[PDB]
Amino acid sequence: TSRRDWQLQQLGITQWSLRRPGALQGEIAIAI
Amino acid sequence: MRWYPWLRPDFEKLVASYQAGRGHHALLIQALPGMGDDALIYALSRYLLCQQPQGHKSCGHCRGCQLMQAGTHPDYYTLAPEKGKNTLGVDAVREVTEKLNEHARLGGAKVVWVTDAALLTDAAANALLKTLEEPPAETWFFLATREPERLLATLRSRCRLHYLAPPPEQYAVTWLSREVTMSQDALLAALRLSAGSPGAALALFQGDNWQARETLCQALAYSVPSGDWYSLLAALNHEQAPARLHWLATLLMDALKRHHGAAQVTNVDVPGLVAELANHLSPSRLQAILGDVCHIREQLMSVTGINRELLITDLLLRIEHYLQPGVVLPVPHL
Amino acid sequence: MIRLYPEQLRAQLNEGLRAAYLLLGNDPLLLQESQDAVRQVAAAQGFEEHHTFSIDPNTDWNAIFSLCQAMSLFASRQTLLLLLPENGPNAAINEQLLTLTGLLHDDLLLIVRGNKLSKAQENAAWFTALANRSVQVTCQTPEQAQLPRWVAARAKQLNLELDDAANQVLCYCYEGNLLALAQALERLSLLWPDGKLTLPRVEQAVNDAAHFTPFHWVDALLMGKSKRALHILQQLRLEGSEPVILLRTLQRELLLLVNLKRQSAHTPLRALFDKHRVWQNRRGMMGEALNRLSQTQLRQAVQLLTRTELTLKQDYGQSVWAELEGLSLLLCHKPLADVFIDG
Amino acid sequence: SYQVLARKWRPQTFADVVGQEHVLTALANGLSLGRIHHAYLFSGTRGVGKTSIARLLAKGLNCETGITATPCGVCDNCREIEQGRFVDLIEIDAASRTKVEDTRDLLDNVQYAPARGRFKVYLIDEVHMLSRHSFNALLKTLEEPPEHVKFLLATTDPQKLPVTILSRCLQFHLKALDVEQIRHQLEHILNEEHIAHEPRALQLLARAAEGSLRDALSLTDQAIASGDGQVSTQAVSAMLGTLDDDQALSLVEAMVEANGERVMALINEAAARGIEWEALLVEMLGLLHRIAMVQLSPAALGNDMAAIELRMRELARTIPPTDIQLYYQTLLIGRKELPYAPDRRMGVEMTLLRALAFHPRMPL
Amino acid sequence: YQVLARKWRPQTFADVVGQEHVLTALANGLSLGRIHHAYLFSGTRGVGKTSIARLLAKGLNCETGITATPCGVCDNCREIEQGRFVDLIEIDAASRTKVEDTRDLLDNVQYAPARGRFKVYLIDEVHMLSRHSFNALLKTLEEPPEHVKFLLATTDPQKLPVTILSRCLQFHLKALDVEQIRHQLEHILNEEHIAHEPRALQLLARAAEGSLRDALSLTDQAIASGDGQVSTQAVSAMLGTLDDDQALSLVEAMVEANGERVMALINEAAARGIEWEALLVEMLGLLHRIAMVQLSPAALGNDMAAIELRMRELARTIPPTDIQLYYQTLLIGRKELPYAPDRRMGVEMTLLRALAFHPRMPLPEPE
Amino acid sequence: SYQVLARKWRPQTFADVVGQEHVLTALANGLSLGRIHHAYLFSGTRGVGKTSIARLLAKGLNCETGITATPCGVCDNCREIEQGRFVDLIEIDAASRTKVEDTRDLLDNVQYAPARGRFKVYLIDEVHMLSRHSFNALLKTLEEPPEHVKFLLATTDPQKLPVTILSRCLQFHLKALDVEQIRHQLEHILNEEHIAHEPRALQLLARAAEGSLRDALSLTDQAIASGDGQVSTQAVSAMLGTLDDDQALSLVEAMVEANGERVMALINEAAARGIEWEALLVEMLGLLHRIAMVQLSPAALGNDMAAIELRMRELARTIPPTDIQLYYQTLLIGRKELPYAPDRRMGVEMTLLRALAFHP
Ligand SMILES: Nc1ncnc2c1ncn2[C@@H]1O[C@H](COP(=O)(O)OP(=O)(O)O)[C@@H](O)[C@H]1O
Ligand SMILES: Nc1ncnc2c1ncn2[C@@H]1O[C@H](COP(=O)(O)OP(=O)(O)O)[C@@H](O)[C@H]1O
Ligand SMILES: Nc1ncnc2c1ncn2[C@@H]1O[C@H](COP(=O)(O)OP(=O)(O)O)[C@@H](O)[C@H]1O
Ligand code: ALF
Ligand code: ALF
Ligand code: ALF
Ligand SMILES: [Mg+2]
Ligand SMILES: [Mg+2]
Ligand SMILES: [Mg+2]
Ligand SMILES: [Zn+2]
Ligand SMILES: [Zn+2]
Ligand SMILES: [Zn+2]
Ligand SMILES: [Zn+2]
Repeated sequence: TSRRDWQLQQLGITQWSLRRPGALQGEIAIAI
Repeated sequence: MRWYPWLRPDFEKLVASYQAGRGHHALLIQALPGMGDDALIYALSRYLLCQQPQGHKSCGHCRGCQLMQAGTHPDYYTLAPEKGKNTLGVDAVREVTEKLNEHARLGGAKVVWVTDAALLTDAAANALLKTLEEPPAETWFFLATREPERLLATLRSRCRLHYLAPPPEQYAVTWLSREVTMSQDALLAALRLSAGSPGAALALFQGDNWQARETLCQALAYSVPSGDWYSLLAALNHEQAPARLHWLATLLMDALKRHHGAAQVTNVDVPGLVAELANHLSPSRLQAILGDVCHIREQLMSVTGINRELLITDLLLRIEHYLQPGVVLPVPHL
Repeated sequence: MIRLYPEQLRAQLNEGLRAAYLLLGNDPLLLQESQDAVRQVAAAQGFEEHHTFSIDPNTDWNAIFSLCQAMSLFASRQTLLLLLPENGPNAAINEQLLTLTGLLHDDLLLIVRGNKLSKAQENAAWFTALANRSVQVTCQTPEQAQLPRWVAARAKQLNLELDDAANQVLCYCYEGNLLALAQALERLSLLWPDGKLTLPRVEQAVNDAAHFTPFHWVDALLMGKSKRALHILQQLRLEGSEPVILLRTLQRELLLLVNLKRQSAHTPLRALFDKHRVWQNRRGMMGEALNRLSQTQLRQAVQLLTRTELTLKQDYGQSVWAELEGLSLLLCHKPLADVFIDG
Repeated sequence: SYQVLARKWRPQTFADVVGQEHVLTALANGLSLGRIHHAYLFSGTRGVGKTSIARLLAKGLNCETGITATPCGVCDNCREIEQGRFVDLIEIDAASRTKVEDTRDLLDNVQYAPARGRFKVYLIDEVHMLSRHSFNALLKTLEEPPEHVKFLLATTDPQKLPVTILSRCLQFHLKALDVEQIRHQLEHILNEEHIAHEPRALQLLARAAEGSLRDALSLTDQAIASGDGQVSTQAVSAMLGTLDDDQALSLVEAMVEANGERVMALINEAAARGIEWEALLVEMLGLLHRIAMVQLSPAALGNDMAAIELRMRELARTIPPTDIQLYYQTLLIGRKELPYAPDRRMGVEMTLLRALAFHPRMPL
Repeated sequence: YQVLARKWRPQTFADVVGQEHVLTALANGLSLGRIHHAYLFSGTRGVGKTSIARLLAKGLNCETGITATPCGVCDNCREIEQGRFVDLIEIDAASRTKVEDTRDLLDNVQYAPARGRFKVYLIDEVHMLSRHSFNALLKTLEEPPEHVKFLLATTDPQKLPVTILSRCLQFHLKALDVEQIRHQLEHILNEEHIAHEPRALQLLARAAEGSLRDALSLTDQAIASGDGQVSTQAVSAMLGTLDDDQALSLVEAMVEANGERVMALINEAAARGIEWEALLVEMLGLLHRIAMVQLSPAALGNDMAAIELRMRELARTIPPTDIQLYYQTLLIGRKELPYAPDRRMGVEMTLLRALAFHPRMPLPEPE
Repeated sequence: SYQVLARKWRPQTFADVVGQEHVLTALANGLSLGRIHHAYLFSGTRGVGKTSIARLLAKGLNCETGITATPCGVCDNCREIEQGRFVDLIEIDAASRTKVEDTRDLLDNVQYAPARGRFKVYLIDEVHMLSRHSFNALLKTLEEPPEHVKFLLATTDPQKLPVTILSRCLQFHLKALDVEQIRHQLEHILNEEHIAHEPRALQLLARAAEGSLRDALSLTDQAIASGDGQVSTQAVSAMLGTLDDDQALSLVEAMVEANGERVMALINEAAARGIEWEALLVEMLGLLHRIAMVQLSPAALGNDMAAIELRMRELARTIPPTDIQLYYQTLLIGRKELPYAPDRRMGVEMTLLRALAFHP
C-alpha cells in the first residue's frame, strides 16, 4: 500500500471517500 | 513482617522529623511488594504511640508498648479489606472518621494505617479527602501503594510522598544466596522477575511457584514448535493467573529482545526456550501476542467477577488465529 | 418409604392412610391435585381440622410445637401442612424438622410441599426418620415429548373431542404451564357445550403463556432450531431471567463442544463421550452438533460470548439480549457476516 | 362541564362491551348453567375493561330477578351497584391498603350473612400490591370459603401473585382492542355526543391508541380541546406530531434513502424537545441490529415491536444487507468518537452526514 | 436586588414565551367548559411547566369565574402569586416519596375546598415517587371527586407507569429558539433600565441552549461582571469565547498550507494567552459548519452572517475529503491533548501534523 | 501541633489570593451593587482555591460591619469563621453525607432563623458525590430559598451534576494557575518563612506543580523535609529525578537509527542509575516536538539549547516530518499506558520496541 496511507493507519486517522456524491446539494466543485 | 537491613537508613530519616515535630500528617510510601514498607510503618507507629520514647526506639515497658504488643491499643486503627472481600468499602472509612473525632483514651497520638490505598473504592477515596486535608490534632495517617498514579489525584495531592529504592543488584543477589540455596542464574532470574525487589524472589522460592513456572516453561516449549497454544490452558487456568501471564509476557519480551540483539535478558536460566521463540516467531506476531497477554492480564486484575477460563480460552484461540498467515494484527491506539 | 406418581396416589389412599405424605416437585397443578385428594381422603376418615404454615427464617416454631403437643376437647384428628422454601431447608430448618418429627402423633397427619430435594437435602436426620412411615409422590411436569398424550388424556376425562391441530396448538401455547392449559380446557368446555373443539374454535380463546428454562434454550441451540430458540429467549426475557445464568449455561456446553471438536480429529467420539461423562440420552444431539459446526465456528461464538460478558460486567450495557440473539443465530447455520462479531 | 368521556361511557351492559367475546360468552354460559366458581381473576393490558367486566359480573350475580347474564338495570340492587352504594359489594383497593392489619378487618366480614343479596361479593383490584402476610390471610380465607361469598380479582401483573393463590381461581386474559373496534367505538361515541369528525382523524386516533380504549378516549378529549369543539384531520395530525417520540426510526428511514433535508428536519425536531443524543444513537444502532437479525431470520422480530412491525419488515425486505452493515459500522464509529466532538449535536450531525454520503476506507 | 428568574415569573397567559399549542389548547378547554381532571406537563428544564400549571390554577380558581384570562387582581390571584392560597396544595414529590405520605394525602381528598371552587393538587418532580406511591394513586386519579383536580409536572416522563399515563392529558413543552430568548432578554433589560448591546444578547441567547432560566442566570452573571452593564466584551470574557475571525483565519492559513502564518497566529494567541482547547473546539466547529454548508446551502445560521460569505468561499473550494481529513486530524489531536507535555506543545504538534499530511502541498521531503 | 504550609498559608482576605481575577471582580461588583444571588457554584481543577473563595464570601456576607467585599477580619464573626466554629455557617461534607435522609433532615431546619449572623450559609463540599435523590430533594428549595439562607457549592467534576441543578445557580470557573504565579507565591512564602532557596529550584517546583498550588506546596514541603531544612537545586533535582545530561538526545538518536542494541544498553544503564521513566518520556517528547518545529523554520530553535544544535539540525534534516509524527504518537501511547504495565521498565521497553519497527 501507499506509504502515506500506512502512516495514517498507524496514526489512527481514518480516511473517508465519497460514495453517493448526488446526496450533497451544493457547488462542491470537487473536480478541478 | 521481617525487618530488612536496607530499611535502616530511610527509617533513621523519617523518625528524625518526628523528633523535631516537623512531621507531615499524611505520609504515602511508594514501594514494591516485599520491600518491607509494612515493617517501616509499624516501627513508626510503635515510636509514635510510646509514652516514654528513648532515642529513636520505643521503651518497650510503658503501657502503650504493652498494649501494642497485645494488639489492643484503643488509639491504633487499621483499614484493610475483609477476609472474603478484595476492596475497602466506604462504611469502614466513615466509621473510622467518626471515631477519630473524640479524644484519645490514653491522651496521646492517634495512628491510622491504610494497608493498601490502591484497593480503596471511589466512594471511600472521596470520603477520606475531607478528613485527610484537615485532621484533628495529634493524628497521623500512613498509606502504602505500588503505583501512585493509580490513586485519585485529589487524594494524592494531600500527602507527602516517600519512595523506597531497591538495593543494588549485586547486594540483592548476595542476600538471596545467603537466605536460600540455589544456582546464581536462578537467583538472578527470580530477582529480575520481581523488578529487583528482594523478598519477592524469596517468596517465589519458598513457595511452590517455581515448580509452576517450570511446568509453564515446559508446556510453552512443547507448544511453540507444534503451534497448539490451547494446551497452555491447564498451565494458566489458576487463581494465580496474573503472575503466570506476567511470566509469559517476560518470556516473549526476552525473545523479542534476543531477536533485536541484546546482552541482558530477564530469563537468564532458559536460553533454549527464548531461542526457540525467537526462531519460530516473527517480531510483529511476538508484539501482538505480548500486547494481547498484557491486556488480558489487566482485564483479569481489574474487572470484578470476570470468568477466568473463558478469557484464557479466548486469548489462546485468538493467538492461534493470529499465527495463521494473512491475518491483520492489532495496532495500539488511544 | 414408598415412591409414587400422581396417578397411583388415589390407589394408595384407598389401600390405606399413612402418617406422613411428602409432595415434592415443580408442577403446581399436580401438587394441588395431590393435596386435595389427600385432604379429601383424610376428611372422609374424620380429619375436620387443618392448619397451614410457611417455612421461612421468620417462622414461629413454638406455635407448631404447641399444636403438636396440645390435645383437643372434641375436634381431634388434626392435619398439618408445611410449605418449604424455594431454595430448600437449611441446617436450622433441618433440626427444626427433626424436632417436629420427634413430636409426631397418630392423630396428626403431616403434609409437606416444596421443590425436589437434592442428595444433600435427602441425607438429613428428619428425612431418614420418616423413611419407614412415609410415601413420596413425585410431581414433575412432562416434557414436550409426553405432553400431547397428557393433553389428550385430560381432554378425554372431561368428555371433550380434540383434533390433532388443536392439541398441537394447545401444547405450543401452554408448554411448561399445565395449570394454564387445564384452565384453558375448562374455558373451552364452558364456551362450547357440545364439546366439539376444532382448530378455529380453540385458536380464538388461546394466548401465549409458555414457561421455559435456560436448559431448554441450550438444547434448542444444540438441535439447531432457530425459531424455537428465539421464542424461548423472548419468553425468558419477558419472565425476567438473569442474563448471567444463561451465559454460564451456554458457556459450559460451548467449551465442552470446543474441546470435543479439537480432540476428535484422531479419536472416536464414543471414547470422548465416555471420558467426559456425557449422559447417554444427550450423546445423540451433541453428535449432530459436531457434524454441523466447524473449527472456524465455535471460535467466533466464543469471541462473541466473551465480548458480551465484558460488556455486561464492566460496561453495564443494556444490549445483552441483542448479542444473545445474534449468538443464537450464529450457533444455527446462518451467515452472520461478522461485522456484529467485531472480528 | 360535560363530564369525561372515559367516566361517562362506562359499559353498563354486556352488549356495550367492545370485543372480549371469549370471556363474555363463557361468563354468560356459566351464569345460565349455574356453574359459578369461587374465585375469578382478570388479566390484561391497561384500559381493556377488566374492572368494567368485574362490575358487570357483580351486578349480574345479585340481581333481584335472579342469576342472569342480562341484568335488568332497573331494580334497586342494580341502581345501587351502578352508583357504588350497594352494601353487599365490597370493593378493595389493594394498592392503597397493603398492610396485613388493614386486610384482616375486611376479610373478617365473611362471618356475617348477606344483608340484601344472594352473594357477598368482594372485588379486589390492584391485588398484586399486597404483602406476604396479606397474601397468606387471603389464601387462608380462600381455603374454606363460605358458600355465599364470591371473590373477584383484577390486575395487570398476574405473575406477582403466589402460585397458591393462582391455582385456586379461574383466570381470564383480555386481549388488545384492535384498530377497527377502537375506531368504531370512537365513531359511535362522537355520533352520540354530536361532535363533528372526519374518518382520517378517527383512523389516526385509533392507530395511536395502541390497543387501549382509555388512551383513545384521552386522545379524543385532547383533540377536541385542541380543535375547539371539533375533530379535524389537521388538528389531530398536529397534536400527534407534538407527542411524536419515534425520531430514531424516521431518521433511519430518511438516511437509508439518502434524503439530507429530511434528516436535518428530523434532527431539528428532535432538538426541539429535550433528548439525549447518545440515547438516540443507541436507539438507531439497536434498530439497525434488529433489522439485520430479521434479515437473517424472519422470526427475529417478536411481539414487542408490534407498533412498528410493518416499517421494520419493509426496511428488512428492501435494503441490502451490505448497506445495513455499513451503516451499523458508521454509527459504531460515530458513537465511539462522540465524546471528543465539539458538541453532541455536531457529532450526531457529522456521523449522519458520513453515513449519508461517505464510505470509510479500511486497511489493506 | 431580587433575582431575575424569580422576579419575572409569568403571571398571565400573555406573558408566556412560546408554547403556543399548549396555551391554545388550555384556553379552548377553559372556554368550552370541557375540563379534565388530570394534566401532565413534560419538557426540558426551565421551559415553564410550573408557571403554566400555576396559571391554570389561577384560571380555575379565579373569583370572576372559570376563564382563560385570569384578572390577576382578586384575592385568589394575589394569594396564588404569593404562594399562600389554601386550596392550591403544592406537593414536592422529590422530598415526600414514601407511600405513607401518599396515603395521608389521599385520606383527605373528599373534603370540600375551603374558599375556592376547586381543590388543585400540583405535584412537582412526580417522577421521583416510589412504585407503591404510583400504584396508590390509580383509583383516585381515575375517578376523583367533582371538586378535585390533579396537575403533574416532570422532566423524565418515561419513568412513569403506562397506567398513570393513560389516565391524564399529556402536554409536551418544546425548547425555545434563539429569537424568542433574545426578545425576552431585550424586554427584561429594557424594563430593568440596563444598558445592553445586540451582540451580547445574541451570545447569551446562543449560550443558554433552549432554557430561559439558564439565560436569566447568565444575564445576572454578566451584569455582575459588567458592573451594571451588559457589554459584548464583558460577555465574551465571561463565556471564554474567542473571536470567530481569528479561528477562521487560522483555518484558512492551515488550508493554504503556509506554516509561517500559522506560527505567527499561534504566537499572537500566546501573547494574549488564548485557551488552546477552546481554540481546537472552535476550529472543529468551523470545519463542521463548513461540512454542513456543503451538505445543504441553508445549514449556515444567521449568527455567522458577519463571516458567511467567507465560509461560502471555502464550501466552494475545499473538497469534502479534505474537510473530513482535517476534522479527523483535529479530533485525534484533541483526543491526545491531555497526555502531551504541554497544551501549547500539543496544539502546535497537531497543527504540524495537519500541515505534514496536507493533501495538496505537503512539507518538503528531505533529500 | 505543627501545621504544614498548605494549612498555615490559607488566604484570609480577598487580596491574599493568587490569580482568579475575574471571579474576585465579579463577586466584588455583585456585593457592591447589592445584587446578591442565593446559589453559587465554583468549578475548576484541584488546589485552585474554590473552598478558600467560598469561605471568604461566607465571611464577607456575615460580617458585623455589613455586606462588604473587604471583610474586617477582627470582629467576632470573622474570627469564629476563621476558626471554623461559627454557628450560622454550616459546612457539609457531601462525600460522607450522601444519604437522602441527611439531606431531608438538613432541609427540614431551613425554616429556623439564623442564630447570630444575618444569613444562614450552607457550604456543601464535594457536592458531586451526592445521590440522585439528594439532588432532586434539593432542587425545589434551591429554586426558591427563604430570604435568610444562602447556598455555596464547590465541586471539581461539574459534569456529574444534573442540568436542573446547574440551571439554578451562578457558576464560576477557576483557571489553572500559571507557572509564574506559582513561582512568585512560593518565593513569597519561603521569604516569609525565612528559608534559603534558589531560583532554579523554584522554577522546577512550579513546573512540576502542573497548575495546582496545593501540589506545589506539598512538593516544597517534601523538598524541605528531605533537604535538611533547605531548598537547593540539587535536592529538588534528585527528588524529581531530572534528566540533566543529554541522555534523551542519545536515546532518540539510537531509536531513529533503528539500533536495538544501543537502545537496550542505554535503557539498562539508565535503570542501573535509577532515573524516572516519566521524565525520560517527557524529555523525548519535547525533543521530538522541537525537531519537528525546527523543520518548518530554522529560526524556531531555541537559543537556550545552544549546546546540541548540530545534532538537532542533523536529525531535523535527515528525518521526514511524518516519521517524527509517528514517533511522537508512539511515545504518547507509551506514556498513556505506562502506569498500567506490570513494570515501568517493561512498559518503556515495549514502547521502544514498537517504535523501532518504524524503519524500512
Ligand atoms: N371492552 C371495552 N368496551 C367499552 N369500553 C371500554 C372497554 N375497555 C375499556 N373501556 C373504557 O375504558 C375506561 C377505563 O377502563 P378500566 O375499567 O380502567 O379498564 P382496566 O380496569 O383494564 O384499566 C372505561 O371508562 C371504559 O369506557
Ligand atoms: N415560557 C416562559 N415564558 C416566560 N418565562 C419563562 C418561560 N419558561 C421559563 N421561564 C422563566 O424561567 C424561570 C423558571 O421556570 P420554571 O417555572 O422553573 O420552569 P420549569 O418548571 O419547566 O423548570 C421562571 O422564573 C421564568 O421567569
Ligand atoms: N488562589 C489561591 N491563592 C492562594 N493560595 C491558594 C489558592 N488556591 C489554593 N491555595 C492553597 O492551596 C491550599 C488548598 O486549597 P483549597 O482551598 O483546598 O482549594 P480547592 O478547594 O480548590 O482544593 C490552601 O491551603 C491554599 O494555601
Ligand atoms: F384500572 Al386498569 F388496567 F388501569 F384495570
Ligand atoms: F422547575 Al423545573 F424543570 F427546573 F420544572
Ligand atoms: F481539589 Al480540592 F478541595 F482539594 F477542590
Ligand atoms: Mg381497573
Ligand atoms: Mg418547575
Ligand atoms: Mg476544597
Ligand atoms: Zn514505651
Ligand atoms: Zn336488576
Ligand atoms: Zn382573579
Ligand atoms: Zn468582620
